[PDB]
Parts: sequence; C-alpha cells; structure tokens
Amino acid sequence: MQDEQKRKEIVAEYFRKVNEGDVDAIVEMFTENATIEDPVGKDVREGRAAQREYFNSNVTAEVTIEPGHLSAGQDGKSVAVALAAEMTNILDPNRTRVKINAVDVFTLTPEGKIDSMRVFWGMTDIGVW
Amino acid sequence: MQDEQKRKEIVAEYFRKVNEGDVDAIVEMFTENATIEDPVGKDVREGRAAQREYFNSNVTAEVTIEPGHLSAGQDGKSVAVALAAEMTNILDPNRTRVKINAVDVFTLTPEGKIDSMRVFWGMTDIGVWNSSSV
Repeated sequence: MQDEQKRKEIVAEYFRKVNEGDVDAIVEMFTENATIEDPVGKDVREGRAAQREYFNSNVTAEVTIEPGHLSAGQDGKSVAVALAAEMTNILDPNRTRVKINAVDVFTLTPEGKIDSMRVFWGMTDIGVW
Repeated sequence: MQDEQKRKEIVAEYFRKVNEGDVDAIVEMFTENATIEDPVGKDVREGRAAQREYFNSNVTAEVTIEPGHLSAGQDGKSVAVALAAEMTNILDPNRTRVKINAVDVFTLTPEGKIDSMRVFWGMTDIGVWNSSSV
C-alpha cells in the first residue's frame, strides 16, 4: 500500500502468519514473482516455487518471530524492521532452539502485496540460550 | 570490512561519533562519493559536500542516536540496525524532543569505509517525548 499505516499492517500480518505456520496464507501475501534474499548476499529466491520452499523450510524449522518497531520508508512501498527469530535446525537431533537477530526490509505493491523481502543476518547474529 | 565483527564495530563507532557531534570525524568515515539517502524515498545525497550539509544539520538538531542490535548482511559489506533518534522539537524546543524510530542500512568498503546509508523512517515513525522535568 502507499499509505504507511496500511503498508505496516500488511507486514504485521505477514509475521502473524509466519507464526501461525500456514504456508498457503503466507505465500498468497507475496506477488507471484516476488524475490526473497535471505540472507542478504546469498542466492535470490524468485517466484512461487522458491517462496514455497522457503516458507516450508521456515515452518518446518518451527520459526517464531518477535518483530520490533515497523519503520516505513517514504517511497510509497518500503517497511524495514528488526526482529528476533527463533528456530530449530531439523537436522539437529537435540532440536536446539536458536535465536537470530535480523533486519527485514520489504517492499509492497500499491494493492498491498509483498514484492521483495531482504533479510539481513550474519553468522555473528546467532545465539543459543 | 568483510569480517562481520569488524564491519559491525565500525558502525558502532559511527553512532558514537554521531553522538559526540564531531562532524570532521564522522564525514571521514565515509568514502568520497558515498550516498546518504534519508529518508529512503526522498533521496539521495551524494558527495563529500552534502555529507557536511547532513552531519552539520544533525548536530544543529541536537541529534542523539540509540542503536539496537547491529545485524550483518552476508554480502561482505552490509550492516543493518534499528535505532531511536531523538532531536530538537521546533514546535516546542524547550519542553519536548522529537523521537524517530528508524532503520539504518550501511554498506561498507573492504577498507572499512561507509559507501552508502539508507535510513528508513516515515511520518508514522515520529513521536513527541517529554524533555525536561523543569
């Protein structure tokens, strides 16, 4: 959306749906050709198949997100927000929960669909206990 | 810097120097043709010059920054951080401060210098806060 408030509300709803773990509902928030860059500097994920794989991987990892303040850009489409993500590695037989402190930047269409997400987190943004 | 900890330590210094009000020292942390886009979307300063227009008006605005956690990109150069910036309230200079909740994204050089900064904040990211207990 181009209205800041409404734009933020769509991102808030995205995090609610990540938390709910409902892949189909999450994927439908994105445009069909939306790109996801997670982490920033690795391979860009592009289109529906890649989104699906990425969100299945997140729900499988039992991700929970606690978002910080949602900041709007003044470009009619961006939202940027620091978050704490917690998740489990499904290959770890101890299923140990890890925290990642990340920053997400979204851009949205004027109809309110997400068309890019970039996720900043590095090796040194990961914590345990 | 390509090493995440080093890259972060540099941005940590940037905020320290901003809070110190030392325009000389701040401007220097940038490269010659660094772009500062603040706010994102009403772009886009470029150049050693406009970085002094920039840093001088921050000092004039009595800006203080409280950064949160510094996250790194895995692109060998980005740092991204949510912060709270407080400054003078011109509508009520003496009684209140304006607070903006923003996200900064920096990209840095392999030497340690800032090439770009995009500061995300909107009209809905501004609060007014009590400033004195007179």
